[PDB]
This record gives sequence, C-alpha cells and structure tokens, in this order.
Amino acid sequence: MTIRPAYRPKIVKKRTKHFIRHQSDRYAKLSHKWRKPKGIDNRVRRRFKGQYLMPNIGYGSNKRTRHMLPTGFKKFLVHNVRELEVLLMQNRVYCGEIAHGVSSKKRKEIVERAKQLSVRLTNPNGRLRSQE
Amino acid sequence: AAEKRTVAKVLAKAKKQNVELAKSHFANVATKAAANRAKLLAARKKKVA
Amino acid sequence: MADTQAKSTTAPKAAKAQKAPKAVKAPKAEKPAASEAKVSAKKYKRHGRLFAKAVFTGYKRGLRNQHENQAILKIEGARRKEHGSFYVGKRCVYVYKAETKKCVPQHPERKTRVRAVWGKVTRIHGNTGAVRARFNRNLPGHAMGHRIRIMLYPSRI
Amino acid sequence: MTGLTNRTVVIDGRGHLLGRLASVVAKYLLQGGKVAVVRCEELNLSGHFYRNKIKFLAYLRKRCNVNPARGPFHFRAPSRIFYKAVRGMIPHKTKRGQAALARLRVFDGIPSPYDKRRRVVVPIAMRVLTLRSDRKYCQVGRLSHEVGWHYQDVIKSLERKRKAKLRVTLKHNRELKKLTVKARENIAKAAEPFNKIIKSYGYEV
Amino acid sequence: GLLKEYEVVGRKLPSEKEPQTPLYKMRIFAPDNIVAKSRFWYFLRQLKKFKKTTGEIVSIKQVYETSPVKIKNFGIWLRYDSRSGTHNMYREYRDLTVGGAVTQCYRDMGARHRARAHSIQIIKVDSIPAAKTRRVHVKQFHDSKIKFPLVQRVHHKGNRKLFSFRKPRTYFQ
Amino acid sequence: NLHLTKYRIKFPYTAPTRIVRKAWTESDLKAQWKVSPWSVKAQNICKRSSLND
Amino acid sequence: KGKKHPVNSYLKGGILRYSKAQMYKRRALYRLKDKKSPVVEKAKVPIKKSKASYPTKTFVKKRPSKANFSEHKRNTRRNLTPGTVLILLAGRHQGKRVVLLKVLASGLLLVTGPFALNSCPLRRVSQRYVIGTSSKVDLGAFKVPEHLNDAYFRRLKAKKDKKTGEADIFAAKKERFVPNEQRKKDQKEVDAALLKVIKAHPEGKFFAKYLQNMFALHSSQYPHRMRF
RNA sequence: ACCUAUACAUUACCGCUAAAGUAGAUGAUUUAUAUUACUUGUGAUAUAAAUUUUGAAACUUUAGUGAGUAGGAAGGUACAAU
RNA sequence: AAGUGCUGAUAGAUUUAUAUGAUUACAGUGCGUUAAUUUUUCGGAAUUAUAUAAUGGCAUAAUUAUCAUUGAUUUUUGUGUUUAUUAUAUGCACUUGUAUGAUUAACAAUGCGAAAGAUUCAGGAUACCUUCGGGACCCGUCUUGAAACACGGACCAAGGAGU
Repeated sequence: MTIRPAYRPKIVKKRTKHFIRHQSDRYAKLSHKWRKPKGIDNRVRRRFKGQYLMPNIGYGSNKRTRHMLPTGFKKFLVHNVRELEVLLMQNRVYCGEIAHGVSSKKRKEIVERAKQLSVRLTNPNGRLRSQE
Repeated sequence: AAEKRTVAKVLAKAKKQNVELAKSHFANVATKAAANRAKLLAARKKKVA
Repeated sequence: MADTQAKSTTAPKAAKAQKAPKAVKAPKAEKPAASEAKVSAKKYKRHGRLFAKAVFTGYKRGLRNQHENQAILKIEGARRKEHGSFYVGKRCVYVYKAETKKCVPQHPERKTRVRAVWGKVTRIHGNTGAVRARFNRNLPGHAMGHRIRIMLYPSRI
Repeated sequence: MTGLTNRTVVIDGRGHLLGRLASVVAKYLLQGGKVAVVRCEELNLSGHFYRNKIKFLAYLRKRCNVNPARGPFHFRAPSRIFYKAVRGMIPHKTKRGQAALARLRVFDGIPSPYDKRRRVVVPIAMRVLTLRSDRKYCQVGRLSHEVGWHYQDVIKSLERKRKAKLRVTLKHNRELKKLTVKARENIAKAAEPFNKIIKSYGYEV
Repeated sequence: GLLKEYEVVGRKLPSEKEPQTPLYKMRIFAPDNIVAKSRFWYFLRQLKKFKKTTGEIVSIKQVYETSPVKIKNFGIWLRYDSRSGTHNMYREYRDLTVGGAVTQCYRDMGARHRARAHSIQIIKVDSIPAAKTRRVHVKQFHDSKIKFPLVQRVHHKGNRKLFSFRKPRTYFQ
Repeated sequence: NLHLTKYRIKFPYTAPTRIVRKAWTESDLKAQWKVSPWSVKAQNICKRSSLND
Repeated sequence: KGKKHPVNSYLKGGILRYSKAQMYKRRALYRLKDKKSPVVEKAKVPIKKSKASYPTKTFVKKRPSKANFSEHKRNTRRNLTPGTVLILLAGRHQGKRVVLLKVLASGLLLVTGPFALNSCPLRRVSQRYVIGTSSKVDLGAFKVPEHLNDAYFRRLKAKKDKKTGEADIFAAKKERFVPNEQRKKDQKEVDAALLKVIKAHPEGKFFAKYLQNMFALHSSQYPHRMRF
C-alpha cells in the first residue's frame, strides 16, 4: 500500500540489454559475463561495424536515478529486525529486501514490523510456504 | 512608418471602388485633422521664444 | 513589367476575399481578356478521400547503414515535392493484425484483433514526393511494401 | 480487383525498350507492385541485330566447366530474356526481393485473361520517345529465334487467332456505340438532364 | 555559370620615382566578381611587368550589353591549348547577349575539342553583322523568310502518369 | 517549351512590338482563338481543373 | 485620464506609452489613497487563526513544486467563417457534412448537423479535425443564442459517488448521456431557423439535399494541391 | 534541386579535466501582526506559524571535452585467511 | 540592408532553486491635475507648453588633419537656428498577468493504487522461439602486413605462470 517515494522521477535508460562477451556463443567454457579482449587482431576491441558493443562510462545511467528500482526506491538489505529501525526515516528513499539467509521464522516479524513503519518491502511472500 | 504605407495603399482603393471610410480607414486618417492643431499651435504657441 | 506581381498576385486575397490588396480579376475564365492566373498543369490523383494510401518502403538508409528511427513512405499519388509537402504533420498510422485480443472493449467497443502503430509524418524526402515519418515504436520491416494509412487529420485547410 | 492499385498492372511489351521497362518494373515491384508484362516477343532492344547477337552469344558460353549443369542456365524465350533483366534489378538473394519476382508473371504472346484486361503503356520506356532517328534497333522476337526458341511461329499463329476474334468483338462494339448515340437522342428531354455535366464539360457536348 | 562581362582597370601602385602609372583596362568574362579580378592578373602577367602587389585594381564594373533583344551574330577570336597544341581559332554564334555567346563558346568549345576552360583565352569578341560571318551553321539561320517546320518540343517524357494509359502518338496531325 | 498552332500572321521579321501589336489585333486573333476547335478543350483548365468541392 | 496605447500585436515589437509620462504628469501634489490594512491578523480573541494544530506541523508527505502558469493565450484559427460547410475527420460523425455556427473562446468550433437533417447535434470539434470547403452559407440574421457556451457544456459530472461523499458503487453506470432536455429545445430552435435558410440557397453543391452524403471523393480531383 | 558518416551544430545524460562556493546553527531566514524608535518613512523589538546537517573523504555552481596497441598510473571487483 | 509582413511544419523542454541561500529586479495590467482638438458616439481619439546635454537637421564661427585641393573630407568644437527624434520626471496598493532562475505549461479525454479479490495504459533483443530489413570472415600469436594456402586450438570440469 506504500506510496512510492519522494514524488518519483522518470527512470530512463541507455541500454537495457546487457553486454555479452565475444565468442561466448561459440564456446561453453566462456561465460557470457564480459571480458575486455586484449588480443591484437580482434575486431571487437577494434570496434568494427556490426560486431558487438563494449562497455564504457558513456552508457552510465543518470546520477539521480542510479540504482533506483522500478518503484523509484533504492534497495537496502535487511538482515534482522533492528536493521529495520534504520529505515524508520529512510522509508522514503530506501526499501528492504529480507536476505536469503533470513529464515521463515523471523521473516513473519520483519514483514509485520515493516508494515508499521510503512516501508515497502520488495520481497514479501518469501517463505510463504502456507505450511509448517 | 510601414503602418502609414498600408494606410496609404488601402486608400489607393479609394481611387478604385471608393467604398469605406466608414469606421475603418478614414478613422485612420481623421486623426491627422486633429494632428493639424500641432501645426495650428505652431503658429500661436511656438511664437513664444 | 514585373511590377505587376506586386499587384496581380496579391489579387488572391481579394479572391480570398479579405482586406482586398488588389481587386483585379485574373478571373481564371474563358474570357479572351483573361489568359492569366497561372494554373500548374497538372496532377489529379485523389486517393485522399480519407486515409490517403501509402506503402512503407524502407528505413532512412544510407547505402550500407539503416537508421530505423525514420520510415520512408511512398504516397499514393504524390509525384513531386510540392505534392508530398502537403502531408507533413499528418498522423500517419500503420495498421496490421494479430492473433490475440487479451483485452476488454474498454473504450468505444474494442475487439482487439487489429494493431496500429501511430506515427507522424515529419518532412519530405525525395526530390519527387516521397516522405519520411517517425513513428511511435519502429515498423518491423516485414512491413516494407505493406500499406500505412496517412491520415488527413490534423489539417491545415 | 483490389489492392495497392489493383492486383495487377498489365503492361504491353510492344514497342518498349527492354532495360528501361525492366528498371521501371523492378522498382515498382519492390513498392509492393504486381505487374504482368505481356507480349514479350515485341520488346525492342537498342542497337542492330549483330550487336545483340554477339552479346547473347557471349552469354551462353559462360557455363561451368566442372559441371555445366550447375552453370548459368541460359533461358531462351523472349519472356525470360526480360525476366533475366528484372532479376539484375532486384535483390534476388533476399526473402524480400524474392517475393518481388513472385508478383511478376511475364508472358510472351498475350494470353489467357490478359487479353481482355486493360493493359497500359510506360512512356518512360517507349522506343520512339527514347531512341533517335538513324539508330537501328532490334526485337527480342528474332533474337530468341536465332538463339534457339522453338515457339516463335507457335505464338504468331496464336496471335492471329486473337487478332481475328478481336474484329468480332469490335464489330460487336462499333455498332453498339452507334446504338448509344441513338440512345443519347431520346434523353435530351429527360427532365433537366445533361445540363449539370455539360456546364463543366461541354467540349464533348 | 553564365559568364557576365566586366571592364577591369589596373594601376601599378604609384611609387615615388613615378607617380601616376598608366591605367590599363581589360574586358573580362567571368562567372563572378572576384574571379574576374584574377583573370585580370593572369592577363597582366603577360603584357606588363606589374603583379599584385605591385599594382591595383581601380574601378571595375559589370556591363550589361547594349541591345538585349537584337539578334546579332557574334564572332569571337580565340586561343586555346590542346593536348599538344596551342592553337588560334575563330568561332561564331548567334545570341542576344555578348556574355551569352561567350558561354555559348565554352560549352561548345569544351565539348567539341575537350578544351577545359582554363586553357581557353578570349582574344577578341565582337558582333559581326552579316555577310562577314563565315561559319556555315550561322549563315543558314539568316534567310528570312525561313520556313523550317521542325515540329519541336522536348515532348516531356512521359507525363504525370508513369503507368500512363494513352500512348503519345507524337506527330499530332 | 512552346507548341505551335495553326495561326500565322504577317509582319516583317524586324518588327518592333508596337507593330506586332498592330498586326495582332488587325487579323483579329482574340475572337477566333477563344473558339478554336480544341481551344474549347483548353478550358478544362478553367472548368475541370479544381472544380471545387 | 485614458491613453491606453498598447499597439503590440501587428508589429510585433512595440508598445508606445513610454512617450506618455513626459508632460502628462502633475509631478507634484502626490496624494494617494494608500490602503494599509493590517486585517490579516491572528487576533485570537475568540478567533483562533494560528492556524491551530490540525497540524501546524511536520506531517511528512511530498509532491512536486509549483506550476508556472500558462494562461489562455491567443488562439490562431485559420479562416473559417460561420457557417461554412465542414467535413469531419473523427468522432462518430466521420465523413458527415456539417455546418459551423460559432467559434468560441476555447478556440473550438460549434457545429450543427442539422440533427434533423444529418443526425448531428450541436457538438464541438477542433479546427484540427475538420476540412473547410470553399465558400459560405449565408447566415446574416442568425441569433446564435449565446447561452451555448463552451463552459456551459461539460459532462456534469462524476462526483466519485452520487454527492453523498464516501459511498458504494457497482460497475457500469449510465450518468453521462440523456441527451439534455434543454438541449433538445435549443436543437429545434436552430434547426428550425437553419432550415428556412438552407433551402433558400441556390442549390449548388452543398445547400439543400446536398449535405447529406458521406465524404469520400472521386476522379480527376484532390488531396494534394487543390483550389479546395 | 536532392540523398548521404561515429564530422559540424543546438539539447538531454555519463565520465574526465580545470576553476568557483558553503560551514558563527544557545545561528541564519521567511510570512503576518502587535507594539514601536519613529524619518515623512524604514528599521529595531515582542507574539503566532514556518523553513533551515553533508561519510566537509561531503554538498552546491560553472565551462570545456572523450581514438588507442606496446606501456604506465588511479578507482572498483571476484577468491581465501588473520 | 531594413521586420517589411507573416504564414507553415519539425524535434527537443535540466531542474529534491535550500531535500545548507533572494522567486526579485524588470517591465505589463487595474485607483488620484488639466484643457480644447478630433473621431465613434459604446469606448477611443488628439493637444501643447512640462524640465535636458540636447543627439540628428540648418546657418555661422572656429580649429586638428587630409583623397585632391574650385574643392571635398574632416577634427575640435562653439554659437545661433528651427526642423524633427529619443530618454528621464509612474509612487501606493492589486492580479491567475508576462519576463528570469539550462522559460512546458494552462484544457480535456481515457482509467478507479481499487479489503482479500482484481483490470487499464505504458514498457520489457531481460536469457531464447516466430517474422523481416541492415550490418556482419576465427580466435590467440609473431609480424610491415593475419580471415589467411602461417603456427596452437575437437569439446568440458579441476590445476596452471611475475614469487
């Protein structure tokens, strides 16, 4: 029910698509996570046409809306309850995700406590589990 | 000064069709008659120095 | 000699007729005292009753580079650059179909079998009456040679 | 029919130049076009016959040497001399420019309904707008016969078949207009009839 | 361009051992003002000592020939360089305007002899009345009454229909 | 650019405009051209051209 | 007093009244009325206009910053005069030939069918969605019954529920289209007076039965470059 | 006439580079009003409400600007231990 | 050359200006001398002196300095002169007014975050499949030059080299 923050901006983006590392199509050994090629006769390092595109700082997103989530909020990993008391008056820029380590026992409290401080948790319905 | 030119060139139609001059273009030139008094005061009020 | 064109071609606004800069005829008539008023012969294609027809015929390409931001159209009758200068600013639309409805009739009754990508004609392109148009998304290029509908609205007269 | 214009644009090939009619048609066929060119044995080629003899006889010695069946298949109709042109002017190695020759049917000897459907002239590619006096031209009729087309007198007799029954369908229609110009008499006192069209035409009365 | 006509006058700027140096003038056909002022020096670096700057360009003007609707036939004298071959010529054209019959020369001299226009020099241009015109293609355009029924247009190909319908039957008689 | 009609008219070839103007009216072109047999077919330019809505 | 002299808009770069305060001024005896009202005063006798702790406080909620104000500037209309026969390009009456009557302060076009003739009420269309033909239809003594204001004819309204405030709802309400009973009296007033006019015209292209057909054009004619 | 670059130009954004500004908050600043010194007039005082921290390793303002192997420097990032 | 008089379109519009510093100087509207002149009569309308150095104009003196010098061009000006032109002599309030804080905002339409329940509008080459267009040679290496008819590499996990 939580109002999105601080009269939200319009998050606009140079590339959505992520950069995918030369020849990773060709090999199962090469991970798609980018490496800069260093090798001399390489048309990707040389930036030929219709090869693919490298990273640089020029694609860097707006400094206002950098790390902002789809909801205009920014993340804050919460690990126990009294980390939510940090977000008592940051509940208007930040939002909590309960960690993966945090168990189903305590999450029920973190969800109920963070309903009082009106923060927008980004993963409730985690360890529900409408079970034991 | 371009205003009075179009004033003068619409009065070229008063050479042609002579229509009006009702509340539109004589009123553009009727003020000259009241502006004559600037020259009529020039014969009586500019003779003070 | 050419002094008359500061007189004769203002007579269109006494052929408007508003504020009459020259009440001369040039009556475009069959009178033997009338062989004037400069009618440009000719082109007479309607295909503009509404939704003037046009194909999409490629992106704003160079030779070896494409620029898919801008479409190139080919209007139904247009043949020189004064013809396609008419349509600039008209919301051209590309209309096509799809299998789904997935949606209600929400405003005036919607069936959803027909898809439209709205656009806006932007400028002229050819030296002979082709035209560019930036759309909303970007025209998938198996739409090349398929009809887009240049609208007649938003209309200057 | 109905389409981007019709679903056809029938063009007579008579008296037109082979390569200017090609680049008009290969441009129009990429617009989403549907042409259907008829009488292809009549397309005129420029230059005299022993110029174009030599050039078609050089395009047939280009055959593969390893296996000639793979090499350039040299089609010898007149309608395939012209369809060969509209493939030099079309991106035929693409799935776009292969649907652009699948609008093109091309015939030589005007058959089967393209003999009642109205066929039009392309004055940008006509001979007698383009090619000078004193300049010899050819026809693809004799070029294909002298390079081995076995159906020249086939279609010349088929032409005279449909030339012959054209005189039967004109003498149906020449007297039928003569009925209309008599049928035009009885309507001059219809009500106020013709006045509204004649005051904008009147040059045909 | 179209080769307007100028009259460009020189000076030899006046250094003290001789003031008032003696003011030569030319007749120049150039497309523009400032290229007329540099033909002048190329044609001063052959006759007088005199270069820039040792000299000036005192008043030039563009001239506007005298009778623009008379049908005079010009006869121009000419000097031109071939592939190997600097040659005199003498050519004749019919035109209403003088700078229209120097530009009539250039597009003809450049076509018929390949004559790129930096290796052509105009060395006289005058109107030549009649019965002095030699040049057979001029003096067939002399004899009033000249009948000549060359039914002529461009015959605009084709017209506003590409796929026309009407087969344009040129002769129309 | 100019197409030809069936109408000659006599001047000297060195004529000034004022005597062409004298000759242009004297042979009475102005009345017999607006009835020239396809100068009616000019006048789709004054009637079929743009033939307003 | 007087001397307005704002000649701004056909120039479009001059005003001409800096020429006024030259000799026009009294330059002396400056006495003016000079309201000095301290009436905006928290004189809480019983008045209590602090304002009190509804809040006066730091309740925290954040929305944008404030909105610099375009007002109704000039509206260019290209030359359509009442009542020119129109052609409509959108909005359930597309292709119907209608007659304008009035151009209003919202820069729009009042349009009648006549609803008797063309099944088109006194609705309201932009100049963008309409194609004005060549000449007129004469309307020299029409009253144009000026209570047909643009502001007079919103949809009235959606009160978010039935004016009671905080109420219940079921879907699919019909609260927007009677059409108005007074509007049917204004409709029969114009379409009485318009139809005495429009039959008295010389039946040209667009005067009598001549509106009543559905624009889609024909041979030898235009969308491009017409004398339309 | 017209088409055409990762060039030119005007704008948004990222970095770099170069400048410039901010830290008395038992202070500063508004809006009103009571009083007031009164200088006509504008300030000073009381009341009521309001805004006013920033890893100063920060925040704010402004302008230019971006090719790169071999190669060097900065800032991040993965791994595992104390 | 002047705005001369505009009419058309296009794309774009930073801004948490206190999330540690003018929203104010501008001009523009609405109240408080005058008098005739004019016009429409429903407004408007026009008018002088009101104080300039006056700047431009004219005449004249005057001088600095000059293309060429009959002269012209000035220069410092100064006076007289009238012909014009321009600016200054608008505080007190009050506006939803224009400007300026990288000048986008007014009007409407569409649609209800809707208790759980659940649609609308926009977007998603995320990581693929379908359809087209454009571009597009295989990496590492040595080399002047590698897609090379140069060498290594079939593929995959662990190990693996500046201490």
